[PDB]
Amino acid sequence: EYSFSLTTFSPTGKLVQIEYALNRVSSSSPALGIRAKNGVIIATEKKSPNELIEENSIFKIQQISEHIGIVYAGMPGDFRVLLKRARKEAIRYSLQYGSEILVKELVKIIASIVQEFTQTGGVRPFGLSLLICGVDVYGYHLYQIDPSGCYFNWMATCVGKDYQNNMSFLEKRYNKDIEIEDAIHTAILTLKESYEGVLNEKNIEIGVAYDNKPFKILTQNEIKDYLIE
Amino acid sequence: KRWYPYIDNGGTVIGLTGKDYVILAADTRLSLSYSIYTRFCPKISKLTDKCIIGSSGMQSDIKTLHSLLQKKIQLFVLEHSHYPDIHVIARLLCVILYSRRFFPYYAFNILAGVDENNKGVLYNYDSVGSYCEATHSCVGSGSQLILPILDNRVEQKNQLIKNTNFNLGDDINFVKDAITSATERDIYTGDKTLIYVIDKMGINVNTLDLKQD
Amino acid sequence: ARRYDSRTTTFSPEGRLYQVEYALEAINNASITIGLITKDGVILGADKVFISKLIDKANNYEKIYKIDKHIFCGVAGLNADANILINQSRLYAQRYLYNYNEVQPVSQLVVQICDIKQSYTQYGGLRPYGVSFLIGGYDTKDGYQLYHTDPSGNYSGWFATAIGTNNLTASSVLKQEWKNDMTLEEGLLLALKTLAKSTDTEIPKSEKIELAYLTNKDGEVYQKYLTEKEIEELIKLYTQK
Amino acid sequence: EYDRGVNTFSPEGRLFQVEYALGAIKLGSTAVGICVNDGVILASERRISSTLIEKDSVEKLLSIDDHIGCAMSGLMADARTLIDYARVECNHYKFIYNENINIKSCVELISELALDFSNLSDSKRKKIMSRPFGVALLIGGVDKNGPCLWYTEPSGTNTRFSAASIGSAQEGAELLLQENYKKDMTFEQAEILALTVLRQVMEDKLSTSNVEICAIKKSDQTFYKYNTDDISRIIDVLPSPVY
Amino acid sequence: IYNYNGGCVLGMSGSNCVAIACDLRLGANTFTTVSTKFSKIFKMNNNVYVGLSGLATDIQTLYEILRYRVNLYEVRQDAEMDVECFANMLSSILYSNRFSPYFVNPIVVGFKLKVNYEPYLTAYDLIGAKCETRDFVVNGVTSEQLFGMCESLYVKDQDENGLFETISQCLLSALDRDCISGWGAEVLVLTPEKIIKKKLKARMD
Amino acid sequence: MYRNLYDTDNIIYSPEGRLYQVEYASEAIKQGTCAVAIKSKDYVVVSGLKKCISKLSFPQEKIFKIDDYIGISMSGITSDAKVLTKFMQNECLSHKFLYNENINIESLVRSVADKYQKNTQKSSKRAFGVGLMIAAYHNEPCIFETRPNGSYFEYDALSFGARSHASKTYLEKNLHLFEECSLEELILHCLKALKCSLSSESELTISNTALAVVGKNHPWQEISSLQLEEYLSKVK
Amino acid sequence: MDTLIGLRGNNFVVLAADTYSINSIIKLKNDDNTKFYDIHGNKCLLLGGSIGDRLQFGEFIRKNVHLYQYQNNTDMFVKSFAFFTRKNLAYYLRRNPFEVNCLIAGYDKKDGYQLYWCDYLSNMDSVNKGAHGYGAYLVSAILDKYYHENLTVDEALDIFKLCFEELKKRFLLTQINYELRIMYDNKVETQYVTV
Amino acid sequence: TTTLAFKFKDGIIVAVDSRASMGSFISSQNVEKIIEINKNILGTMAGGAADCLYWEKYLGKIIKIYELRNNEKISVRAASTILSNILYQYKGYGLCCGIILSGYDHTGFNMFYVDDSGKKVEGNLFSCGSGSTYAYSILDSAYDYNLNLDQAVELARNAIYHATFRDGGSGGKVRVFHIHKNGYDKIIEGEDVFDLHYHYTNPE
Amino acid sequence: SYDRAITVFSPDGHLLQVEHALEAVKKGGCAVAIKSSNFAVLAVEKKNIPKLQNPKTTEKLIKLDEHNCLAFAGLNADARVLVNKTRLECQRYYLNMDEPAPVDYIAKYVAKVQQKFTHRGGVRPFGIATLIAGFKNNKEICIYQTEPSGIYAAWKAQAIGKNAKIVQEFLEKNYQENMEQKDCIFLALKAIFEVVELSSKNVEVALLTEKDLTFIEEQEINSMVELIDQERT
Repeated sequence: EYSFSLTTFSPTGKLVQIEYALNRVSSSSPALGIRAKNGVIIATEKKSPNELIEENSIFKIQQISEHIGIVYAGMPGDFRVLLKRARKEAIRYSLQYGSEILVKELVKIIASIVQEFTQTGGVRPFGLSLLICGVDVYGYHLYQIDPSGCYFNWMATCVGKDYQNNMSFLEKRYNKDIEIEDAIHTAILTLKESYEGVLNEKNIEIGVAYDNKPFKILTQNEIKDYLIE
Repeated sequence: KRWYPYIDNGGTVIGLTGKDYVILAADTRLSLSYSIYTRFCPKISKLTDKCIIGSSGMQSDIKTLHSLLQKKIQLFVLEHSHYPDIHVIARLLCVILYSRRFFPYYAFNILAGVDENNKGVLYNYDSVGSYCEATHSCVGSGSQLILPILDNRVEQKNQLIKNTNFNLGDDINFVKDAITSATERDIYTGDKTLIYVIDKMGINVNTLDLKQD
Repeated sequence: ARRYDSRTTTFSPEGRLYQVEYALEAINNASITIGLITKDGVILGADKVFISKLIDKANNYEKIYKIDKHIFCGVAGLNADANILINQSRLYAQRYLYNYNEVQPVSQLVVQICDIKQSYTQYGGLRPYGVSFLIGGYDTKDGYQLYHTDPSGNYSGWFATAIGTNNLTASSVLKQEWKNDMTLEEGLLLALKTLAKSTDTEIPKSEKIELAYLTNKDGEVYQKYLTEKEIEELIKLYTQK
Repeated sequence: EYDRGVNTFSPEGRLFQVEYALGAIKLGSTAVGICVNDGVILASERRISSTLIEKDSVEKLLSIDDHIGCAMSGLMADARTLIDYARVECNHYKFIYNENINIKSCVELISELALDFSNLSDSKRKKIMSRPFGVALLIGGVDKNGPCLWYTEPSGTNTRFSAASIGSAQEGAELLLQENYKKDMTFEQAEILALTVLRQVMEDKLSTSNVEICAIKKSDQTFYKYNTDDISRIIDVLPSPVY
Repeated sequence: IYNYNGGCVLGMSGSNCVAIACDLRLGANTFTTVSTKFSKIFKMNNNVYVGLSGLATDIQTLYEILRYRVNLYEVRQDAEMDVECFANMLSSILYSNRFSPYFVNPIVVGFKLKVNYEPYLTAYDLIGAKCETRDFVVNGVTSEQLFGMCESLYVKDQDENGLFETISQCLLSALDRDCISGWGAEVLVLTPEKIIKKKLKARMD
Repeated sequence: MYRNLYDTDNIIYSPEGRLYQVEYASEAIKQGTCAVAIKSKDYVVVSGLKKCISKLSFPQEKIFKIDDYIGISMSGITSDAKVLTKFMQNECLSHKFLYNENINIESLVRSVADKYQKNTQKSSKRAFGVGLMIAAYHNEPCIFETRPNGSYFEYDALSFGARSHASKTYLEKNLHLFEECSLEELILHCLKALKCSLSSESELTISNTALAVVGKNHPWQEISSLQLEEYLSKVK
Repeated sequence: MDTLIGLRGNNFVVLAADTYSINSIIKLKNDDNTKFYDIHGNKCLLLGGSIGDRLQFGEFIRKNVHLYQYQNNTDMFVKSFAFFTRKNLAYYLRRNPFEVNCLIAGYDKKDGYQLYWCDYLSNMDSVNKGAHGYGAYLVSAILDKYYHENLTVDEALDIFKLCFEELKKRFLLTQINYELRIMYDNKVETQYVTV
Repeated sequence: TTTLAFKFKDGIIVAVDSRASMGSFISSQNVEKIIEINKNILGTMAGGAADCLYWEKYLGKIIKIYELRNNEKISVRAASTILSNILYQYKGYGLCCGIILSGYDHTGFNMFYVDDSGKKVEGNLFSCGSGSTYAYSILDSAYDYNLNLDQAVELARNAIYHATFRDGGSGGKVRVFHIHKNGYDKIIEGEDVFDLHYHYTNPE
Repeated sequence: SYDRAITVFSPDGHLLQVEHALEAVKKGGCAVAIKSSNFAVLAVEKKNIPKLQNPKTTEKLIKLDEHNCLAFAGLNADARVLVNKTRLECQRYYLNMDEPAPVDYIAKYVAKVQQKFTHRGGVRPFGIATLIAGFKNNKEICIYQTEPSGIYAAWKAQAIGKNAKIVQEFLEKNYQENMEQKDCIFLALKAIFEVVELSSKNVEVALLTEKDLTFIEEQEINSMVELIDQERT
């Protein structure tokens, strides 16, 4: 009696609860991911409400493993529970198969978990959209997990608030062959003048790949070399 | 050490029938494998006003089996507003032992009583539940010494089949003589005996004391 | 409390089911997939819905999936509820091989998967799967086949189906132009012809619709397509028909 | 059914699903059972309006055992579930206890099955019945202590009736039995009384293919459905032709 | 490992090609032979061959389990499974049944595919002990008559034609020395461009 | 102060603090027949007026038996009473099996009142709407009464919803029930409660009023149809 | 024990068995027993071993195959049927022993007449000839000496007459009666012979 | 424990003894080795005392349930397969049974034999028990399938007498039942047969 | 929901959930069967788009055993579950009783399964009405018919599906007891009064006898539909 789907259909043919979940991700902090020819770049502005929070405490770029970086946008409570199941599934694959978890095998598992909450009775859909990036033996990849459960093999996109006009930057400032260093310059511009904000400094977290190097999260002084231009 | 959970506490139960009466006699000695715990442990427990039951296995599977049978017999008297016959108690007791067929109730029991106006019936079985309507039975440590004695009075092997009359006055004295022969020969047979006679008007609790060897 | 029960497994006063017909019209607004059976093999069509130009559109597509080395389907509906059914179909495609040491016929995998769709509209009290795909393959007992499931579960065997959006105009093309016996080359242009007339266009944009074909050469090759192989098919379409 | 639930008490002090299901027991074929000191006679109707039916597969007088014979009323599909549970429990009783079951005890297990919403024990937890059984039985037999006749309802109130009537004409046949049933009656006095009450409240005639009475004698203690031979000699008696 | 259903497998690694050989004896009892066409090598992938050795009730069972898992992983990745992920999979499948073990002594012969190609030969045991060997590897009932046998007839890097003769004489000289195995031989030498299923007229004794 | 919102569940509490779902079941005991029990110095009698649904039907039983000295008489729906009368019977039987003494009457009523409490907290289960007239003799004569909610009241005289306002006043002014050592005068007082709380133009006691006595040496005896109608039902 | 001879030709499959039921090992309970579990899809299965386990497994494997042949309008392939019963023996090996030996034999329209062979455990393998029981040590040698390629039914029955007379002469429990299951040209006939 | 079965031109003739011993001591001589199931099907308990008597009565519960649900007389083949399936679940638990089910179904006079591990064998001249082999060999010289009931019940007594004479496990009173086409007749006890004597001395 | 009483009682006495499921049978493909002396010819109605769906994938006219035919009407998607649950018990009876499942037991099982769904918790009632034509324990052929309420009954001839009143009323007049083989299918194919289509590509007939089900080819069905239109004028 306590398990019945709350995300039922509608007479227009759409899950209203799923579209209601997309309004939550469309009103959160912007999260930008950009793939390149020699690495993948993921960026996300960190809205600082005050100077009391430690910038090294809260995070929007976590590590799934030594080569898969994740970036969320939306509910921060629903991200830590999805991150725990992402790392637990990255270990079960690494326990059976000695190699590293592939991005297509990881996204297809997390997509099966976020979709399960849309149909399981007694629960609400996940109010967030992820941005999974990572170095794979089949090349670089970047996926985005929609709260409905579907995933898209993206190349360069944003998922936070104002994801329509900010995405137009990548429709013109992005080629099919861009290096990693050139991607950082086009990623900062999509978060500096695409929004009014404030002078973006020490509030933007960027994750790189560095041509098959382990997943490195940029520091507050490392991004200063790119924030000056 | 493996802890064998089966021990024979001795004791014998004698059973006779007739036309309107059954006699269930039993010694009252509860003993260990070689020592004697006590000299009074009634192996015969009444169930209804016209049916009793005796047993001679271990004392653990006797107080439990008699209380388990009395619990089911006290449930049937109120769910049907009528006392059960012996013909229906034996079926209830046949399925109780099979419910614990893998860990059998080490207690050979005897069912006695009368159902109709006269109809003296008796029931004896093994340690698992093969009830059979018999006319005379003995169970216990002296099951092999008393059974040939009772097979001479009820059944016959003589040429002239004498003793056409078997009244209650003489049949009681025979069981008092048969239980005395068990004490003089078997070791586990006790001293105090409870002669239970079930006639058409109830039961009797006549006693007798045998040799305290 | 039971006041929040939407009653997804309850009948209507007209005899039909509300959640089944709601999901049935939900997949009618999704992309259109083309199904086609030729003498050489089966050919499945698709239609990549446009989101932006930042999609890869060269390595993979989210419309035609592979169940086994001889069974492939084209999802036409909610893409979220389809991945759980493709994962459930690959397991049933391998559970038959593990239990019988033989390839599973396509006529049995549809029954193994439509019962999963039917069971959601039977008990449990959950919403039905809002998807229906053109699952088709090749068996050793009856040749090439193509089946079309539904969100309720009543599947059916076909020859040419074009479910998704604008099915009325799409089925009218296959009803008159599908010959009884077509080759692989002529059949590929037929699925391309009924697809250009479905999206109210004249020729595809080459960064659109994706196809696939089986054509068992005694080994069930199952060759998919690339963005460059579609150019040769688009040229043959523009030449005569 | 509008957001009330199954277990909900009314302000007058009664269950909603019980009184809502009590109106369904007055729609099936009528029946009548009479319990006299000599035996128990049951009766019903054979509504075989559709001539294409085999008229043998449909029977409103089934059997639970050789002792107990019962009728049906209300939903005919739900009656086959209670009778199948009664045919098992009564037969399971014959294995635990060598004697036959009593009607008073057989009715209790059937009455306990119609109220499986607030139970907390076993033997019924394998399939908890959500809705109450909309079927009123007319259980009767010759177990012991003379023949009896019981009548159950979906409410669980099982009252022992000396002569009752269920079905669609359960109200139109109660006035006939309340004034014509005598205390001391034989089988022939009860067989004709079981047919005259079925003649007033009936849209058809009492031919051979219309009634299917059955009797459970007291001597042999075995039910026996009356065949086409015994049913023809009793309808030709006509002890009270009135119109 | 048991004398019941005897048999053995062996894998050799040449310069750029690898070869795997096995017998074809389905021993009913210990000293009995009821079949001479029991191939103990299976085509698990296009370039990842496996060879099972031991009891026949676990050889056919582990092959059906591996085929159920490899096909479930190849279609999920839309690419063939390599050897490193397949080799560690067998080390977990065999360990997952440590209480009720599968009486098989497998072997894994297959190109690592680094465009490049590597030998990557390895074997296991009854419980799943991984043993990476860049050179020859052997497992089975004739393990005692093949370790020292191959130690004297093995070169560092051999060509395709030389590896088959080095592995045929390595198996024929050890199968005739064992009594519960050796009713045939089927060496499967494979190069990165082609495979060869060459049979041998072994001593039918 | 509402009967449409705070009414379709056992969980919802009324704004003034009431529980309307269990109070509706408490009003179900006021729909059945009446039952009066009198406790003397050494005896306890239970009188229960049965009910006839028709002229041909037999009056259904009201007084039951639980053990050799424990007897009840329900008031309300009989289908829920069969669950409690089969639970109390199994509790007294298990006490005679696990142990050998008689079951404590206070511990038995504590176990049956907790059965009501378990069916008042969950949302799927409903409250047992039936009153239990537990009257037994263990070492001192006792009479208990349960309600749909867990409650115990070692009462001395009662009634049960049919004409309780006419029977309570008859017993509230009668304090001589204790000193009435004679059992014959006690059963007349218990039968007088049913006579003074009967509907108009109705038969007094035409052998359809169950009466049972339990006491010091008296077990749960049921008065036959040849002992009460001769003098006990003919004094008035 | 019980001899289970099975010979597979190029266009036929002949199965031979014992018609002696040995319950209470000292004596023979009944002659002309039923060991073959004929499947509706031209797949005559033949079991052997204890009578208690051959009946609990031959029935279970027949209804499980008849269910698959009825759930689908097709018939089961002999290769799929041989590996299906092999899986049930390996599955029912850890819980129940099932001391049975089966000789799977049938016909397919894509692989010709096949014949398999099993053991106490699951040891399925396609063979051209095979045997079971204690009599396998006296009949597996005759089949090898007379297995001329491209055989025929009239010559295969001559091999069995040259085989049944061998078990009657130099075997412990001399079997006299036998039951054959010729499967030539989609016509499974039961030609039980004696001596 | 010696049991019999005949399946003559008339119905099946079942005959048993009445001895029940425990090692080297006789418990009772009045055991009922014939346990009926229905009006036509009657079983034959053997081997264990109550290890099979419970299932013979348990079969009566399953058959009587099916006898009413389908309102048709069950067959002996169905009564045998049901008893053989419920006995196979207790294979390695410690049972010891031998049961010969016989009756009259819709298709002739069927007869079966169920063992402990469900070895359901159909035949015409079954027997089981301790002294089975002795009685099994007497019937091979006189079972002709065309013998009238007069000389048929004598063969059942002559076979059991020779089985209770050589064996010590069996003995006691001899019972012989005759399954009719609509029920079954009975014969109760002989207890002492002199088929080869003149009261001279002891035979050898 | 989950363990919730879906099939509840209406305020008047009827079952509103079963009444809706019974109404779903009205919007389904019709079917009709007819019993004879020692055989039983079935007849189902189908409708499919031309030049597509050639074998029809055997929607109706399902086999349960070697001599147990079944034809349903109503929710075609639910027949995949009801038949599989029936065919499983058809083999379980052959495994426990070692006898082929009679039609008396199979029909009592389908009515038991359908009644279990209108009484359990959290389940939707089977909106499917069937008819089982098989063999009894002896050589007797009886045609049953199970409605979604759970009640079954034998029939000499019955018709279910879309508007099962007019087709059943026509069968109540010209039904003879021992009809001939070629004459009984003449009456079965005379039931096209419901579906207004005289094409042979809509009705599928069968013939069950000698414990083997034989279908009917399109050649003999064309000559049989040739006499239906001529009999009208």
